[PDB]
Amino acid sequence: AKFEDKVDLYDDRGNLVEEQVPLEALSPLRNPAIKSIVQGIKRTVAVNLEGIENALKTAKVGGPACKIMGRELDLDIVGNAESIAAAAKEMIQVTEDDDTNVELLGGGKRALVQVPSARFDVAAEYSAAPLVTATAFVQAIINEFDVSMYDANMVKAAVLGRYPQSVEYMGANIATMLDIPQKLEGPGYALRNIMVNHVVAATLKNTLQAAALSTILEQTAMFEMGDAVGAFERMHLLGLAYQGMNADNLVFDLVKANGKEGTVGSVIADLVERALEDGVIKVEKELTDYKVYGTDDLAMWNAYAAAGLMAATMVNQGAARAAQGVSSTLLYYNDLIEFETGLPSVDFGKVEGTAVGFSFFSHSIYGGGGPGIFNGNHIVTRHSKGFAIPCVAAAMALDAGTQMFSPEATSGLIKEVFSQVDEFREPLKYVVEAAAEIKNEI
Amino acid sequence: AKFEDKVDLYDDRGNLVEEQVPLEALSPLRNPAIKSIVQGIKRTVAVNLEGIENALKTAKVGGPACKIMGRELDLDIVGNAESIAAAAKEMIQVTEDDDTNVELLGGGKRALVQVPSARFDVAAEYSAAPLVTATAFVQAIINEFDVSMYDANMVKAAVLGRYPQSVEYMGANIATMLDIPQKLEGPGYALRNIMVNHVVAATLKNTLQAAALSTILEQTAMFEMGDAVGAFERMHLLGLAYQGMNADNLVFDLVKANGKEGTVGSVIADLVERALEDGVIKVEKELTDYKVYGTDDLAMWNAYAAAGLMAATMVNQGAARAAQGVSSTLLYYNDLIEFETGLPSVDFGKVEGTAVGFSFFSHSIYGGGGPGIFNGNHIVTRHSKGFAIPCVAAAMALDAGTQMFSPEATSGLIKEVFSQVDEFREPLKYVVEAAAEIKNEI
Amino acid sequence: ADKLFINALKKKFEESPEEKKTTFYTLGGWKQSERKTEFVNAGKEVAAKRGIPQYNPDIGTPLGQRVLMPYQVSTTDTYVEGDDLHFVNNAAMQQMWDDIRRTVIVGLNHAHAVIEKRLGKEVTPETITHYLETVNHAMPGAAVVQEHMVETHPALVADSYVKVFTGNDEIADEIDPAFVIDINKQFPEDQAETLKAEVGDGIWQVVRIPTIVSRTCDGATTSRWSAMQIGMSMISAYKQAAGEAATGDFAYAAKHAEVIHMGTYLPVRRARGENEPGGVPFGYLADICQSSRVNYEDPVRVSLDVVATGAMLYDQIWLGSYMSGGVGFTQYATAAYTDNILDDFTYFGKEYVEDKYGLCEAPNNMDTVLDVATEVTFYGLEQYEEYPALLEDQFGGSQRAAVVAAAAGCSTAFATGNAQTGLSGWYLSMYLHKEQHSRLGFYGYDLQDQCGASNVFSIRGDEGLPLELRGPNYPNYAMNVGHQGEYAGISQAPHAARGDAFVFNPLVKIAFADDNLVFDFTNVRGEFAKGALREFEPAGERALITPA
Amino acid sequence: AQYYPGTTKVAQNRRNFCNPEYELEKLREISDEDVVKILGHRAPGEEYPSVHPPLEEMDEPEDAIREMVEPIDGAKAGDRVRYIQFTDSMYFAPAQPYVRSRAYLCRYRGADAGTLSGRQIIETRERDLEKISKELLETEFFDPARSGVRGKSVHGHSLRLDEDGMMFDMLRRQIYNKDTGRVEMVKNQIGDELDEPVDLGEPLDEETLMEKTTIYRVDGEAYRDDVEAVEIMQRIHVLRSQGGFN
Ligand code: F43
Ligand code: F43
Ligand SMILES: C[C@@H](OP(=O)(O)O)[C@H](NC(=O)CCCCCCS)C(=O)O
Ligand SMILES: C[C@@H](OP(=O)(O)O)[C@H](NC(=O)CCCCCCS)C(=O)O
Ligand SMILES: O=S(=O)(O)CCS
Ligand SMILES: [K+]
Ligand SMILES: [Mg+2]
Ligand SMILES: [Mg+2]
Ligand SMILES: [Mg+2]
Ligand SMILES: [Mg+2]
Ligand SMILES: [Mg+2]
Ligand SMILES: [Mg+2]
Ligand SMILES: [Mg+2]
Repeated sequence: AKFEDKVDLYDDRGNLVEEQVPLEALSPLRNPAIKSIVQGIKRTVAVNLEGIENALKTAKVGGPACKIMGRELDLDIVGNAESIAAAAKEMIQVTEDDDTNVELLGGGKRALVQVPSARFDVAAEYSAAPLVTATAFVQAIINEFDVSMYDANMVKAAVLGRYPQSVEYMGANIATMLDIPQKLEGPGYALRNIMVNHVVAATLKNTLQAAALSTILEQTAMFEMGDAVGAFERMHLLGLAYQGMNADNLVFDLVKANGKEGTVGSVIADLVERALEDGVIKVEKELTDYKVYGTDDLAMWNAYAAAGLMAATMVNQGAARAAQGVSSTLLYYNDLIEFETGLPSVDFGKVEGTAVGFSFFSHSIYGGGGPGIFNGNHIVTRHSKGFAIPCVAAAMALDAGTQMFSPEATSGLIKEVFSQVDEFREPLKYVVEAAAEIKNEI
Repeated sequence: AKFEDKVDLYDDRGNLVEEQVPLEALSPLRNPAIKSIVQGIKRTVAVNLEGIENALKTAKVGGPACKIMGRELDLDIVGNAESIAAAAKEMIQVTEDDDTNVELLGGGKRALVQVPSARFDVAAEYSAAPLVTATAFVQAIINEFDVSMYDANMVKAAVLGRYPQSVEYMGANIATMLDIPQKLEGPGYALRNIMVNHVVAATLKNTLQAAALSTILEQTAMFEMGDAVGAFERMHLLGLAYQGMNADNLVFDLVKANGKEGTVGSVIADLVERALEDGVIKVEKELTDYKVYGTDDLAMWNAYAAAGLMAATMVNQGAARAAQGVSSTLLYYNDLIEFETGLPSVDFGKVEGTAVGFSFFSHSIYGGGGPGIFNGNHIVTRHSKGFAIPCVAAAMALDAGTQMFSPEATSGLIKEVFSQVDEFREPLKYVVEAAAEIKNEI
Repeated sequence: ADKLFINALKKKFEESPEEKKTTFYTLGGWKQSERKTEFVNAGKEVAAKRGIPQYNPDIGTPLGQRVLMPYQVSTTDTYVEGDDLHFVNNAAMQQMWDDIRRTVIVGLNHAHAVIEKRLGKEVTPETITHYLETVNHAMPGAAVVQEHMVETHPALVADSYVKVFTGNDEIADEIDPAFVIDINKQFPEDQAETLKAEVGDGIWQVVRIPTIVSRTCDGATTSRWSAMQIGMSMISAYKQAAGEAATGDFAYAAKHAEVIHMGTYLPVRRARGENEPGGVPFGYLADICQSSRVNYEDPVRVSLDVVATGAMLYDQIWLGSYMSGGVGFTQYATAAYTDNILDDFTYFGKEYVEDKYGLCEAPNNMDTVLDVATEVTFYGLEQYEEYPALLEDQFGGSQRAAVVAAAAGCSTAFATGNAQTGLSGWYLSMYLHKEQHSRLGFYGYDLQDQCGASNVFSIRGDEGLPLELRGPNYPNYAMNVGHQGEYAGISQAPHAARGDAFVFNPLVKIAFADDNLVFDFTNVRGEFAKGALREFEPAGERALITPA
Repeated sequence: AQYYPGTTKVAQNRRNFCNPEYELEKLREISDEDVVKILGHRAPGEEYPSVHPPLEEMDEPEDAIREMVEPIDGAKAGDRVRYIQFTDSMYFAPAQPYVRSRAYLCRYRGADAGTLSGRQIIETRERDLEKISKELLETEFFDPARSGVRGKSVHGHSLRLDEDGMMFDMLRRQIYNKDTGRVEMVKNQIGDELDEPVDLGEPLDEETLMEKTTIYRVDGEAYRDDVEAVEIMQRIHVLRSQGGFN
């Protein structure tokens, strides 16, 4: 191991799973469950067979309100889903019995597709998943019904939309958690361009699992971006462990202690007490009736403060059962804790700054929207290096129905397919098990 | 197994290496050497230490003609290259015995860097190569000289340029054969956005190796794009084999027979005779003193015609030792062969169309440039699905010095570093060897 | 009786149109031309005033060794030198693009759901009318909430406003009619019924931002500017806190969830935001043109009005300026909207199809493509061979290729009722023309042409698309003149023959059925002629704020 | 090789231009010096400029393709790549734009040919270009009234002929002399005045233009009546269409 730290790992009920696991057993670079999650997100596609069929029978293809009169084709795709899926699978696979999965859902209305991992090992990026899936289903539909040369272009339009006249798959009837590479705000950002509502949908609104999936994706992006290289690597790993994996049960125990009557402020007080008790901070000097705290381990202070930040979101937005105030929690947990202690807030001010913009762009005319439509690639919420978005995921998992652009509204296709995948749905379970398995190899 | 075709494989001297190799042993999806080449191109970075040092000493950072007076820093980077490179390597690697390579070249003026393959297995794309390399060298330079907090931002600007104000690494002193994901013309295009001159530089102007490397990259992209899925897969594989791998020594033998006195037309006549002799085409109909040819195997006709196309480029541009007429060869080989035979030209007209635009955009005021600045992602030359750009690489390999924007002008940093890598420099050798190895697993 | 281009040829040249010989070099070069003479004098004055040489007729080669021709704007009696059809010199052309660029369509369906379900307030025609009065004050750049706001001059932004439409007649009739695009008034009965069925109970805004702003800024400004003032007007009209959490749902709805841009953004080599010409698909361009609702008894007229719209926008402004510039591409485009030439060839093809098949009665297959496109190609090419004046008029091969293939492709689609076989006929026309004359267009003209046949019916990722969904960003089409506007005409052709109210987006069709626009989209060629004559009045000028 | 389908004189003339075993009819004699003057790239007695050093002076590594392909003489020397460009009247000039590019890549080595409606160009190494150009100028590729050597300002392929039967030229590079009935080249291909004009001989008469032309027209042989040539074009269209689909 590069680092000396060990953490105790817990399950989503707050019960111990494994003591004293080296920190790097949770690293995206080392943990095999994080690898399988990331590769799974690259290769998984939701296919809306019913959507394709409806688009074809109405000639409504190529984006919102679009329609080509005279081009309608009435094809019994959902009734023939088994044959179509099998034919697509034959084209999608590399070899028989490899890791290709094609599984019908909703009585043939949807398909889960996982394109074989070997296609990605000889690809630059991740677009093979929608592109290989789309063309396999286009060809399978044409071959199922013997669609003529003259008409087959409508099948293509119904599947993939207005691409390539549009840059995106505009009007497509397939969906992925990832978005196209051209939409990245910077190189390395692809695992950040995953809508918060998609994470919350895939984890069935389990608060800890949504926080874990979001943290995994954000902190894995931080490796791809180079932010977690060299001097910063331990900071990022400790953030992942304490804010997103409930290391040492710290998030869980802060929520337990503050959930009945607590506020953001009472969580802060408990976190500062716990950091002092653990030797993470110490009084550096006394001003007039005011203690100035210092630390000999800024990355560990940052991680403890990040656990408190997550717990403060769960307490504040959990009490309201309304996600909107996550932007306020992200701001004032940080602002208050700095004047409480004399130490820098989470991500050295970057969570607080993200929260200022996020609050503005979720309560103003100028852009943004509700919490669930943000993501680590959004211009409003890209600035903190993994320490903000997972709190938004936790807040949206706790929302009891206050949002118009809810996961039910934005992410239903993603929910139906991606929640099937155990490792997407319960990543805290699988990443902890994998870390315990490799604990003596790190 | 999926296809019954077999091919004989040769070296770049026209000697037989392995007979009766199953076609799929050359597939990007199966051949381990193509996998190694593609992962190698994702992970390899050229670092210009001398360039970083000079940018710092003059404060000339952030793009052409840019300079910040008063910000000059004089650091002995090249003189301390061994230490800097070692410190960078420690940050770049995942573990101490992995496949990370950091090798100094040019007395420490340059470094070859290959970022460990494992970072890519938990990444969405390929930008971890430049981003991890850049930060590791920025940090290693700062740490070598104890550069202050006040000055270190100049080191960052010297290494990676104006990013993130610019979307590209504008003014960077690192280079890769790939370009940023935002510049893709479509999803799946990243292995196409590799300048022809970079391929020619990496292969040291060996014509057959340049054509092979270009074909491997282009046809591998066709898999990532979905173009080589289902109906089209055999067409793409046979194109790779016959146009880029010299299958059955067809390209080689056509050049041998036409090299002394031949023209594009004489190569066409020989290819049509060979296709007839091999049973690929046959006379379908007699018009008035004119035989109309047919085929029962369009993918195979396409592949023979593609081998002829490559040979015609080698004969025509090889005789001129001037690459510009490749655009004309690509056009009139295909136009002439259709009227010679009554069969469709290579890629069913898409080479000829690519050639029309490429001719215009290499002989007009409106855009483009010389052959070496094109690539499969360029708007002018994206249209053929792998059958045009490898000929451009062959032509530029054969150019004796007629180009202003030559590989010496555009690709010197790439040449110094990427030609060190045996599988990049001599891919034909490695891909044929791997195909022969796996021949019984297909 | 006479071919439709004969009058124009007799105007241009002293010789009869069939005459093979002429005499050159006798006209005094530029001195023959009123317009060139105006330019010589203007260049002298410009150069003298600014102290830098400028237009000079003796730089380079001497224009006008042959006749510098007038052009008849097709369907009009207006004859002008081609310089009057350059977009820079033609305010109607500039305003046509401004009117598209500065328009977005923005639903009120999510917005009304947010009001009802989240604010807990009722929406009715009365509340919608109050909202519309408010947004018509705010949209041009005026305040509704804060103190000490400074605002745009109303007269500089007189062209900016918001209207709505809905397919529910009784709802439409209850909103104040000053704000309503009345589908029943603007469209003939059967088209109106089709459009109202598409829209249903949906309620959509058509927002036009100020021309002066669009000119200062870009097309990607339009949906933002629209959303800001929709947002302020939702605050004011429905009594929100002025910036609460629900405010962000209106922003997301107006900017993303229920916006329809005229054009989608472009990839980096040709980087542009939304609402630029390259993002406008061919089926939207056909829908923007309003010929369909006024000339519906004549499908040739409808189709060729769309060709004019698109040849000008796509070749002159887009390819000839955004994507290149300079002297540019005026006559590459004018060939498709002058001298009644394309009209002659396309009426021939329409009548041929009527006689052999009946409109929309031909099988939708390659047999029909081969028959119609070949016959019409040969007619068009014979006209250039029979009339040397015609060939000297459309002197560039690209111009002839585009005109002949547009007639062939439109005619094929008149026969099949399907744009895709129309497109196949366009490509077959090019192949035949190339073999007939041993030439086609400019150096790069047939890139898309040679890819063309194989890509018509492809289904692959970046190849397969119905023609209506293609546009200037379809890969093969991204570079070259003499195709894009003609493709918009082919996209329109089968729909005009079928009597369809729209080609690809019914909301776009309705959104331009509006006499409050500055350009008259019902009569594109008439407007081009009015601009050529210097008789068009554009929006966006700065005269009110600059010295008298 | 069969080159081109069809049963017209046009189709046979297209095949003859492509077939390197067909002896192009020589119609006129032009001196070497005069070819050089018409090209306009170098002055009489001027050494060939170079773009790179002679091949022999280079340290090229082993390359089997290079080794098998013999360089043209100008490539061996390092000559600049230069051009010659022609415009062909649609009123029955003998050669036409695609005819030229197709023929050039059958007949000539190391050739960059470009086709346009109003101009057709070949670019190759300078000394080789001079040898090719003599053949383009002396033979039935060229008629001095209905074809023009023009490096710029090419307008005229689609224009009416003048009263002498000459194609339009904005720069008047070729002048018909009533007194001889011959044409003289008075400017080089880019339009600069020649010290002394070059005799290009007599324009072909109408009968001979019709025997030699490669354009199809309603008033000559119509393409639509060369049904076998149309059949092959249609066949190509259909086979490309089917192939792009499946
Ligand atoms: C509706 C919002 C929420 C939102 O998303 N934007 C608003 C409104 C918007 C509108 C107001 C126009 C109108 O009245 O119709 C515009 C002009 C943007 C636009 N749509 O054109 C604007 N703000 Ni505001 N906005 C401003 C400002 C401000 C200051 C005003 C504080 C005060 O005491 O007056 C406060 C924020 C703060 O408290 O710091 C403010 C709030 C707000 N800002 C509150 C309304 C406040 C209220 O109810 O009065 N803006 C300013 O601080 C100065 C510049 C000023 C901008 C106009 C200009 O620059 O000339 C204007 C910028
Ligand atoms: C220098 C080029 C090469 C290039 O990249 N672009 C040119 C020139 C360019 C310039 C010419 C302006 C000027 O004279 O200064 C402009 C106007 C673009 C610009 N920079 O504004 C243009 N072409 Ni061109 N270009 C045209 C055309 C053509 C036709 C003209 C053939 C003929 O017989 O006259 C031929 C191609 C062909 O043979 O098919 C052509 C060639 C050429 N095109 C040759 C010059 C030909 C010559 O030497 O005379 N264009 C056309 O065919 C018609 C439309 C026309 C364009 C202007 C307009 O649309 O109004 C113009 C479009
Ligand atoms: C955030 C983002 O909006 P979206 O969330 O993408 O709708 C962005 N607007 C802005 O940044 C508004 C900037 C100017 C208005 C506020 C100035 S404080 C944009 O339109 O691209
Ligand atoms: C090719 C490309 O130019 P570059 O090679 O990127 O310089 C492109 N221009 C064009 O497509 C020119 C189109 C308009 C002029 C030619 C019309 S036929 C562009 O500027 O993005
Ligand atoms: O001569 S070119 O075809 O290159 C340009 C025509 S505008
Ligand atoms: K503008
Ligand atoms: Mg406990
Ligand atoms: Mg407490
Ligand atoms: Mg220091
Ligand atoms: Mg015989
Ligand atoms: Mg002067
Ligand atoms: Mg009006
Ligand atoms: Mg002699």
